[PDB]
Amino acid sequence: NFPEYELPELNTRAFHVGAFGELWRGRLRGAGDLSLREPPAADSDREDAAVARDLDCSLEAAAELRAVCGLDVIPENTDLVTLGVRKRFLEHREETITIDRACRQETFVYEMESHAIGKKPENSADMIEEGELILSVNILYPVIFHKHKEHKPYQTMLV
DNA sequence: CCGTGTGTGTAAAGAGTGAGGCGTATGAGGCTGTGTCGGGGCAGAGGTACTTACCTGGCAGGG
Repeated sequence: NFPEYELPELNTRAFHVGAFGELWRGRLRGAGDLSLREPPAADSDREDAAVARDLDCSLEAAAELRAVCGLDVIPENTDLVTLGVRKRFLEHREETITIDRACRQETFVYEMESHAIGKKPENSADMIEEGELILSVNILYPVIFHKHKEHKPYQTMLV
């Protein structure tokens, strides 16, 4: 069913997860990203033909769309708003801490986040199929420290 | 040249107060009634200069 909200940013109405996955899979059949294959002059012609077919334009139109819409390092200058605050934070930290080395608690949550993403199965027979509906549940750690009533710790699992 | 002895980041506890919203409880209002008791008037004992008049002390005689 629909994931329709129940509250503005805290809840939604109870919905069947299977029907939700089915709706997503149906509305993405044959025109969806459900391939799960990593990215790789002859192919340019095929791409132009596909663009022409999908957008109802000529081959020359597809070629010029491809050409014009083409894709278009630390120090900065010529500031903007957010680049301004970034540069200021960086210079402040420069007059600040002498050991730039990344904190051991940021690296922890980072590595836990990217522990095993982008690691394909070595069997390739149990690999999940398309539309497998990952639910990112987070289990609340039990209250085993006083500080765990205040800010409720939790561990996230990709069920 | 590899031991070790001290520093440092930065969010993680550890308290340490403090704050805010919400939900339940309370109240106030006539109403009407009935026992009662402090109460609150209620009056009540009960305790500036000059002049004239009057009083006092004294010494005097009298008997």
